[PDB]
Amino acid sequence: TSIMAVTFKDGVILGADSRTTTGAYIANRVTDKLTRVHDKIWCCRSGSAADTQAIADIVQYHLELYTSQYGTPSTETAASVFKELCYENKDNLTAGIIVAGYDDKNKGEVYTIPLGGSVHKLPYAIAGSGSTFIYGYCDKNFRENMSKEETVDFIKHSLSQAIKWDGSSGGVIRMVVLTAAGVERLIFYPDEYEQL
Amino acid sequence: TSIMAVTFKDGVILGADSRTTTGAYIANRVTDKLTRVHDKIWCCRSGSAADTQAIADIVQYHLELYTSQYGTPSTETAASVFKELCYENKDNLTAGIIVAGYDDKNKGEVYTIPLGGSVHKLPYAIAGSGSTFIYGYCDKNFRENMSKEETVDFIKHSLSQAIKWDGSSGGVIRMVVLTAAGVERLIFYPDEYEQL
Amino acid sequence: TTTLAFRFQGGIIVAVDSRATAGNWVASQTVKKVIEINPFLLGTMAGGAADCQFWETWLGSQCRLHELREKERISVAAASKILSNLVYQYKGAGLSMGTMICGYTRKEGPTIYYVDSDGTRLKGDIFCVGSGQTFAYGVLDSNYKWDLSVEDALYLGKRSILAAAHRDAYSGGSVNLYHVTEDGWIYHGNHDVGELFWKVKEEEGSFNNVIG
Amino acid sequence: MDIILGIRVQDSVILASSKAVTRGISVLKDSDDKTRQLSPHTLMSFAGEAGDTVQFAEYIQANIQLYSIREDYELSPQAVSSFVRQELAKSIRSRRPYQVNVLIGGYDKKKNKPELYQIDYLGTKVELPYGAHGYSGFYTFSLLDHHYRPDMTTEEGLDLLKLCVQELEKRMPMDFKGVIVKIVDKDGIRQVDDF
Amino acid sequence: MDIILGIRVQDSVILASSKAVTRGISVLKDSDDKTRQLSPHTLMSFAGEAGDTVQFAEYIQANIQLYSIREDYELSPQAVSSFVRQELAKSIRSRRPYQVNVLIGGYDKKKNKPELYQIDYLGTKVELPYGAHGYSGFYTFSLLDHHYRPDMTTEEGLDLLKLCVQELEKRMPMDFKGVIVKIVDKDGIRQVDDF
Amino acid sequence: SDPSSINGGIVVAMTGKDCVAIACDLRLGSQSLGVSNKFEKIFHYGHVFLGITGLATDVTTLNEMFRYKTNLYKLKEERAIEPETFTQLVSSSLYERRFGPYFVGPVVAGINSKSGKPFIAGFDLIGCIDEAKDFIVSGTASDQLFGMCESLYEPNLEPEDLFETISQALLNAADRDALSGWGAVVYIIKKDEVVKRYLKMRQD
Amino acid sequence: TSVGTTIVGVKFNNGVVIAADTRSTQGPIVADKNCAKLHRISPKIWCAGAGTAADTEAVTQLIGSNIELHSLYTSREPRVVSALQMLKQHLFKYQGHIGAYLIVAGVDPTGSHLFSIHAHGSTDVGYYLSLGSGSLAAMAVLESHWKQDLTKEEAIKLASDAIQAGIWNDLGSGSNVDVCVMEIGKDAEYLRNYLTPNVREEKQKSYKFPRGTTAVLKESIVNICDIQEE
Amino acid sequence: TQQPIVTGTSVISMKYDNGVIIAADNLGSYGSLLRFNGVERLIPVGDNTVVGISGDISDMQHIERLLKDLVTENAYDNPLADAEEALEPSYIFEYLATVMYQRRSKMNPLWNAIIVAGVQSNGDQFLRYVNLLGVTYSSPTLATGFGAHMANPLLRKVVDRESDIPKTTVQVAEEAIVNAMRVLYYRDARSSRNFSLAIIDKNTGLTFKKNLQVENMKWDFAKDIKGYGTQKI
Amino acid sequence: QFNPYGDNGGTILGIAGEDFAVLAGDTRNITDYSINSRYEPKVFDCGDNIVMSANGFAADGDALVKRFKNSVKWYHFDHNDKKLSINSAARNIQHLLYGKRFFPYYVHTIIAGLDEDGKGAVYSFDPVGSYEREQCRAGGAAASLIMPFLDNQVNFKNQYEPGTNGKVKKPLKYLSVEEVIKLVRDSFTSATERHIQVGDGLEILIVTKDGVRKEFYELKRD
Amino acid sequence: MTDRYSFSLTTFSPSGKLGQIDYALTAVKQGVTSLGIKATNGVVIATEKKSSSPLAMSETLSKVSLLTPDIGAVYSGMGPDYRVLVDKSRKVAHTSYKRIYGEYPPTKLLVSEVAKIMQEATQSG
Ligand SMILES: [Mg+2]
Ligand SMILES: [Mg+2]
Ligand SMILES: [Mg+2]
Ligand SMILES: [Mg+2]
Ligand SMILES: [Mg+2]
Repeated sequence: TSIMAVTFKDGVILGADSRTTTGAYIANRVTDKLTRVHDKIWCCRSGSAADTQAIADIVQYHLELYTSQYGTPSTETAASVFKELCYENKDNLTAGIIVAGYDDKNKGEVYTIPLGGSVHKLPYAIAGSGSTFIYGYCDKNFRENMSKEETVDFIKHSLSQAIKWDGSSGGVIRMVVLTAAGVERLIFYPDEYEQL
Repeated sequence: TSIMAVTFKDGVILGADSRTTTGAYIANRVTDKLTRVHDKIWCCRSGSAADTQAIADIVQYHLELYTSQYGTPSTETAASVFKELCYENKDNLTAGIIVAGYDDKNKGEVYTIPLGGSVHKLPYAIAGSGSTFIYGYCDKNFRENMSKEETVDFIKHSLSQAIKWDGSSGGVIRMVVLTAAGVERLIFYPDEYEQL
Repeated sequence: TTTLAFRFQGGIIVAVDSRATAGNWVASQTVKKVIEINPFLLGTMAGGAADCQFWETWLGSQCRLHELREKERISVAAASKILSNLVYQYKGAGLSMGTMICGYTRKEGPTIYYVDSDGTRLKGDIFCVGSGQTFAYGVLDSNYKWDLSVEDALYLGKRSILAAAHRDAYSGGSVNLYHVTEDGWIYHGNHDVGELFWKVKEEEGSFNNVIG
Repeated sequence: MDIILGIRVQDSVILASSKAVTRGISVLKDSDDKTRQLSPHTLMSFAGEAGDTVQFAEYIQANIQLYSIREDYELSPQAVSSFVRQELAKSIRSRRPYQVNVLIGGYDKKKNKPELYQIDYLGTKVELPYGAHGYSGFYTFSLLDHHYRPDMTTEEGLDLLKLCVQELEKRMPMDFKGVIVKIVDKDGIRQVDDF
Repeated sequence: MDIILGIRVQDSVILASSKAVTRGISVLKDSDDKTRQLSPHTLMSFAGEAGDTVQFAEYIQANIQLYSIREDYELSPQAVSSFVRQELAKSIRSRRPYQVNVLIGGYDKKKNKPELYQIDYLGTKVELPYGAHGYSGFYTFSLLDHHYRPDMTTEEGLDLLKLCVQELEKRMPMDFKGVIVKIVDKDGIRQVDDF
Repeated sequence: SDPSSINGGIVVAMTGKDCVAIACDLRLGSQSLGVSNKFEKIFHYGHVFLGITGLATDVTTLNEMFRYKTNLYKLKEERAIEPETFTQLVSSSLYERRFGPYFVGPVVAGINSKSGKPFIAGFDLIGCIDEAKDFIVSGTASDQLFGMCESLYEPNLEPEDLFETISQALLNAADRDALSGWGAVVYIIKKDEVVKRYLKMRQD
Repeated sequence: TSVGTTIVGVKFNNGVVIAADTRSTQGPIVADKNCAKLHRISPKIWCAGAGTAADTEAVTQLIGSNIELHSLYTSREPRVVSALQMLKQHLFKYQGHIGAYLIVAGVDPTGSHLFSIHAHGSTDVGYYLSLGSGSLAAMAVLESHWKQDLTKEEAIKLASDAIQAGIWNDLGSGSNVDVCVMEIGKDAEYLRNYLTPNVREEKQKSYKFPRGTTAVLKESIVNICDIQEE
Repeated sequence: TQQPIVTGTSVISMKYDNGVIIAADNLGSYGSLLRFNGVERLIPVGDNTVVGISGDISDMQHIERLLKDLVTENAYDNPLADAEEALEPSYIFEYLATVMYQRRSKMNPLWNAIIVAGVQSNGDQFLRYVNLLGVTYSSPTLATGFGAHMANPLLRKVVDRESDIPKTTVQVAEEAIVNAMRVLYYRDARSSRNFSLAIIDKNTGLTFKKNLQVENMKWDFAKDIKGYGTQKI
Repeated sequence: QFNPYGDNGGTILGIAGEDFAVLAGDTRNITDYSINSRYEPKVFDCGDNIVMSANGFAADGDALVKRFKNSVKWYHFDHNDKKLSINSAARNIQHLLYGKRFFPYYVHTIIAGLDEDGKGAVYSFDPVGSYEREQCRAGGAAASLIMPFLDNQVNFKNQYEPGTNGKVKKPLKYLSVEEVIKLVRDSFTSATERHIQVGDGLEILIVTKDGVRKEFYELKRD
Repeated sequence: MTDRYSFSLTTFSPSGKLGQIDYALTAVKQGVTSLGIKATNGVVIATEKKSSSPLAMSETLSKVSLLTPDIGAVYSGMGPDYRVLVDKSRKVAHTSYKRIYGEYPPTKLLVSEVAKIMQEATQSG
C-alpha cells in the first residue's frame, strides 16, 4: 500500500494506489483505499483491511451521531475519534490511518495515526509499505501553499515512485480533492503515471 | 549505512556516510566505508563490518597478485572476485558490496553484489539500510553522462536524505572520485549537507 | 506385532503373528516375522521391519563365512553376538530392533538370545516382544513347563499369539509356527487367526465373552 | 494409584485393588484401601491422579447416600453407574478435569444379578464380565479370556483372580504391595482378609 | 540396570546386585548377573544404560585379562580401578559416552586387605568402606552409617546387607527381584547361592 | 492423543429401492487395547436411525442428548421426528459447540413416514451436512469404506441385495483397520419393518 | 482453513450471476461429489462460500434469518448492503475464527450488487470476483474474457467457464457447475447442476453379490413402533 | 540449506505444431522490493535450446555459467560440434536435472525452478521441467511459481492433450503466451510489465524477443468502484 | 529450513496371476493442489521381463528406477549376460534402498514379473528396503481405498457359499488376465471418484512369457 | 432508577378473579370486530380497517400480519400491543424453531409460543 495526504492553498488532497495483496497474489487490483467518514473528512487506510474497515465504519457512525447533535465536526475531532479507537485497542489492531479534512475556519488539515495510536498533525503525510521509498523525494519536493495542479502532480509523481519500487503497491492512482468548492474524485491509469 | 556509486562522463564516484552502530550506540561516527582494493578500483561496504573487511582484504590480495602476473585488472574482474567470495560463502557471510572502478578502455563502471552473491552491472547503485529512503529520489534525479560537479551534488543530496531518515546512517559524507586524472577524496560535514 | 520364543525339553518353539500397520491402517496381514537365517538358526521380527530383515540375512552370511573358515557350526552365543555388536556400532543412529536369535547346538543345547537395538543381549528361557507381548506372556507363564511335549509346546505358542491377536489391535492376521531341533528348524504352517479363533473357542471353551 | 481389577461371576462381583501409595521416590503406605461403599450393595474402586481420586469417590458416595435417604430406596447398579458416568463426562470439559478411572461392582436386588461397570476419566462406560484400568488389563486379560465362565462360583473367581495377581507380580516393574479384595453379592459387601 | 551395593569388611568385599532386567513395560528377566570377574581376586558390578553396561564391563574384562597374560601377574585392585576410572573419564567427553556406573571389589594379595572402589560414569572415583549407585544409597546409607564396623566378619557383613535389602524391598517402588551376592577375599570370588 | 481415533470404530449407511441400510462395527478400545466387543454405535429415535463414530464418551453423551430432545419433540409435536428434521437438529446441536466440539462422526438413516422416500445424511464434528444420494461413511476406516462403497454400490438395490452390499463394504473395510472390527451389526430398514443382523467376522 | 472450492461472481447488463463447483473434500478425500455451495440469504440475495463449510453454511443461515426478520420489521425487501454489513460485523467480532469466505451477490430496490467478504471481516466491491483454492485458475479466465456491458448469456458463459478452469486445473475443485442468475425486476433463477461434464463411466463389472454370501450370527426384528394398545 | 535472496518469478511455456515457446519477465525482486528491472531469465544454449529459470538469481547466474562452460566443453576435440555432435535440449536438461538432484541430496540445493525448451535433431519438440528438489516432469504446457496456478489453466485451453499440438499454430501459441503474461502482471505482486519471449521452431530456428511489454490492459472499470460496501461517493 | 522431500501423489497397483503379472499406475503428477502433468509415466520396463514403479517422491522414484536399470545392465556385464530373475532383482533393490537407511528414498516400490517356474510374481518394498513376495498390492495415495476391495474381489475375503451360512468359504479360483484388468480398471475408476490426487490416465504393463505389453485407459480429469 | 416493580401487578381477588386479565378482556370487547373461518382447502381471516382519520393512509396500518410464509394473524383490542406481539412472534418462530430444525414451526406450536409470552405478562413482575 502507498497512501498520502497533502495540504495546499485551497484545502487538502488524499492519494492512494489500488493494490491489495495476499502474500504475492493480488487479491484486488482496483481497490478504493480513500474512504469517506464525513462529507469533507476522508481517510487513507493501511494495515489490516478488516481492522481499518471496522475502525472507519465506527468513526463514520460516531461523526454521523455527532453531526445530528452538535453540527459539523472538525477534522481534529475526527482524528481524535480515530485515535481513541486505535490507541485503546492497540493490542488487537494493525491499522495505520491518515486523516484529511476541509473546514472553512481551519481549511485543509492532515493528521497521521501510526501503529501505536499516537496523533501527529502535519502539512503532509505518507504511509503504507510503499512510503519508505519516497521519504527522500517527498521531503525534497513538498512546498506549502501549492496550487491544486501542483499538488496533484506532487502526489502523482510521489505515488508513481512508490508503486515502481514496492511490489505491494500498484494498479491505479486514486485521489480525492477536498476544498470549499466540494469533493472531486480523480483517477490515473498505469499508462499515464508509469511514463513520468 | 548509506552507500552509493554513480558513473558519469569522466568516470565514477563512490559515496558513503560515516556511522557504524552497535544497536543504538554509535561505535564510530567517523568511519571510512570507501575502501581501496586497487589503484582505481574501490568499493563501498555494507553488512557485517568483520565480513566485508575480510572480503575486501582478500580481494586486495588477489588483485595485487593478478597485477604482478597479468597487469592491471578490469573492474569486471574485481567484481568477479568479490562475487566468487560472496556467492561460495553465502551461508556464512552478511555482506552487501558495491564495486566501482575506472578503466581507460571501459571508463567508469559500477557493479552491485547484494546478499545472495549475485552480480548486477548498473549505471549507478545504492545500498545499505539508508538506501530504502532514496529509491524514489535517486530514480527521479539520476541522468547518464553528468558532469563531476553534478554527480557530486547528486550523491551529496541523495546521502543527505538517507542520513536524515535512517538512524543507522550519519556523520560525514565521504566521497572518492575515480577518473583518468587520478584519485580524489572529498569530505562533507553536517553543517553543509543538513541545510540542503 | 507379537513374537515369542521359548526353550523346552524338545528344543525351541518360535511363534509370531503376521500383521503390519502404519498408524491405524493395516498394511499387511501376510508379513513374515520369522527370518530364516539358515537351516539351523531363526530370528524374530519386531521394531523396524527392514532393520530386522536386512541385518539378520546379513547375519546368515556371517554365519556361513564362519563355518567355511572354522569348519564347524557357529554357536548361538557367537551368532547372536555378531548381531548385537553390529547394532551397538549403530547405537544412536536410530535402528529399531527387538529380536530373538534361536538355535540348537551340541555344546549349548537349545538356546535363545534376546537382542536389542540399544545393545542389549540376554540369554533366557522365555521371551516375548511386541505391542501384544503382555498378553502372550500371561498364557505362557501360567502354562509353561520344561517337560512339555512337542505337540503341546507348539499349541501353547499358537494359543499365546492368538491371545495377543485378539486383544492387541496391532497384532493379528495369521500365526506362523516353528520348532527348532538340533538337526535344524521345522516349519509348522500358517494359521489364519480368523479361522483359528472360532476353532479354539469351540474346542477349548475359552473366550466366553465373545459371541460365536 | 495403580492396579484395579474387577470380575463378575455367577452370583457376585469381585474387586481387587492394590495397596501401595507412592510419592515419587518412596512408598508412603502399603495398606491403602482404594474403594468406597456407595450403597449397601454397590462398591466403587478407583485409580488416577492423587487427591482427585479420593475427592471424586467421596463426592459420589455423598450423593448416592443423599439419594438413599431422600427416597428411602437403593438405586440400581446401572442407575449409579450412569450418574457416575455423567459426572465424569461433565468433568472432562471442565477448567480442571477429574483424572479418575473407576470400576463399579454392584448386586442388583431387583434382577438378582451381579453387575460390573468400567468407566474411565472421559466418561467412557462399558458393562463387562471382567475389567481393569491402566496397564492391568494388558497382563491379565489373556488369562481372563481363557479361563472365565459366566457360571463360575465366587471361590473359582477368587482363584482366577489369584492367577491374574501372580502374573502382575511377575511381569510388572512396579511393586504394588499386593491387593485388597472385596466381594459384592446379595448379602452386601465384605472384605477377604487373607489374600 | 538398578540396585548395586558394596561393603568392605575385615577380610573381604561383598557386592550385591539386583536380578531384574526391565524393558519398559515388562520384566524380561529375573536372574540377571550384573557383574564380571576382571581377575581372580577382582570383581566389578555395574549399572547404567542398556547395552553400554555389558559392552563396557566385557571391554574392561578383556583388557585386564590381556595384561594378566602379558605380565603373568595380577594387577592390584587400586591399579585396576585407576585404569577403569581413566576409561570412563575418557568416555565422558566422547561422541557418545558410556553411561555406566561401577563398583570394584578386590582383595589385594600384597597388602592382605580388601578394597572397595566406587566409580560413576563421569570417572568419579572414591575408595569406601561401603558404597552404592543410583538411589540405592538413599535407602541404605543410614543403616550402614549406624551398624558398620571395620572389624566385621563376612557373616556380619551379609547380615547388615540383608537389612539393607529389606529396607529397599519395603520403601522402593520398583520390584528389582532380589539380589545376587558375591564375596571377594584371599581365596578369590564366590557366589552366595541362598539370599 | 487425537480424540477421534482413541476408541476406534466405523459406521456406514446406504440407500436402496424403498429402503435404507445402516451398519457399524462393535469395537471399543483404548488405543491398542481392545476393551469391548459389544459397543453398538447405532441408535434409533422412533423410525429415525443415528450412527455415531469417534470419541466414545461423546457417542454416549450425544445419544442421551438426542433421546432427550426427540422425546420432548414428540410430546410437543404429537408425532415422531422425521429424518430430514432430525438431520437439522443434529447439525444445530453440533454447531452450538463450535469452539469446544464433540469429537464425533454422526450418520443419519431413515425413511420419511409420509413421502416414503429413503434418506441418509452425514456430518463432520462441527455440524456440516453431507446429504448423499448413494452412501455415507464415518470413522477410523472411512478411507477404506469410501473405496468399498464406490466400487460395490449400485442404485435401486432390493433390501436383501442391499444387505449383502453394505455388509461386505463394512467387513472388508474393518479388516484393513486396526481399530475397527470385533463384530458388526447391519440394520435393514423398510417403511414399517426393520431387521437387525449381527455378522460373523474375524476377531483380531 | 479448509482447502477446496472454486466460486465466482460476475456483473452484467441488468443484474449479477454467481457460480460454483460441486466438490467438497476432507483432506485428499472427496466427501461429496455433488455438493451445493450456492446458498440463499434471501429470495434475491444469494452467496457462495469457501473455507470451513459449516461456517459458510451457519453464517449464511444466521444472517439470512436476521435479514428475514429485518425485512418483516421494515416492510421492505432485503438489501445486499445489509447482508454485507451484518456478515462482516459478525465475522470481524470472531477475528477470523469463523472460517467463512463468501462472494455475496443480489438484486434489491437499489439495484444489482456484487461483493466479496473475508473471514476476518474485510469486504470488497467488484464487477468480477473469485474465491477458493481454484480462484487463481478462475481469475485467469475472468481477466482474459471479462468486458464492460456483458449480456445475461455472456455472463453465464463466462462464470461457468471460470468454474470449469477450477474444476479441471484445481484438485480442490471438481464435478459439476452450479449457477444462480439474479436479474433486476425478475425472480432469481437457481440453476442446479447447470453443467455436468464429469459423469462416471460404466464399470467393467457388476459387484452385486449372490444372496447368502455374508455370514450371519443372529437375526431379530427391531421395534420402531410405539407401545401398543390392548 | 539457505534462503533465496534476489528472486525471479514465473516462467511459462507450451508446445505447438512445429516447436516450443517460452517466456519470463525481466524482474529481480528483493523480498517485496522490486530491486532489479533488467534481468534476463531466458538463457539460450546454441540455436536449438532455451533454458528458463525462476527462483534465486545468484543460483541462476551460477547455472548460466555452467551452461556456458558446457558449450565450451562440448566443442573440445569435436569436429562435429556445430553439426551431429551439437548439444541437444535433452542433453542440456539431463545434465541440469543431475546437478539439481545431486545438490538437494547434499542438503545444499540450487534454489530454482527450471524449464528447458527446445527442438531435437529429428524435429521433435522438447519441453521438460526440473526444480530444487530434482523433481522432473513433462507436459504440453509447463509453468513455474504463479504461472503454474494462472498460466497453465489458460494454456491448457489451447493444448489440452498431446493430439492438440499438431492443431496449434505458432500465432495461436504466442497469442496465448502473451495473454498469460498479461494475466500474471495483473495478479502477481512480484511480476513486471517487461518480459522476454523465445520461440524455437524446427523450420525457422530460434527467435529471441527482448524488451516486450504487456499491453491492451483493462483498467477503466476501476473508476466506478467506490468504497468497500456501503460508500456511494 | 530446507525440506529435501516432496509428495507427487500417484497410486500404483500390482497383481500376480497364475502365468502372468500386471503393474498398473495412474499417470497424474501433482504438488499440493496443482497438476504438474496429466501424463507422466510411472511404471517402467526395466529389461529381463521385469517391470517396476517407485511411488511417492518422484525425484527419489526416478533415481531408484534409474539405479536399478543400471544394476540390470551391470549384472549382464559381470555375469555373462545371465537373466536377472525376479527374486534376485528384489534382493538387489533391498540393498539399493537400505544403502540410504539414514536418508531414505521416500518411495513405496513395487516390481512385477514371472518367477523361475513361469508363475506370476509381485514384490513390495517399504522406503528403507524391507520386502515381500505378494499376490496383490496397491501403493500410494489411494492404497487404502483399493486394498480392501482387492481382499474381497481377488481373495474372496468375507465371502461364503450360499446355503451354508458361513460354514464353507468361496473357493479361490484362478483369474484370467482379462479378469484382472477389469478389477484394476474398476479399482482406479473408484479411486478417481473419491481421491483428488488420482485421475487423468491409467497405464497398465502386463508381463507374460512372451514379454511386456502396455495398455492405456482414460480417467476423469477433474 | 432500576425497575423496582419486581412483584406481580396481576393478583387473585377474594372471589378467585384475576382482575387485570378480566379488564384486558374488556379492552378486547371494545375493539373492532375480526373473524376467522376454516375451509377444507384453506383458512380466511378478516377485519375492518377502522381509519382514525381520513387524512391517515390506512394501507400503512396492517391489522393482518404475516408471521411465517404459511401462518397469518389478526387481532381485536389494543393495536400497539398487537404490533409488538407480531414482532416477538416473528422472532420466536426463528429463534426457538427455524434455527434449530431448519423449517418453520407448525401453527399450533407458534401459537403456543405466543401464548407463553402473553401468559408471562400476566405473572411477571
Ligand atoms: Mg541519521
Ligand atoms: Mg559384529
Ligand atoms: Mg561415584
Ligand atoms: Mg488384533
Ligand atoms: Mg479439479
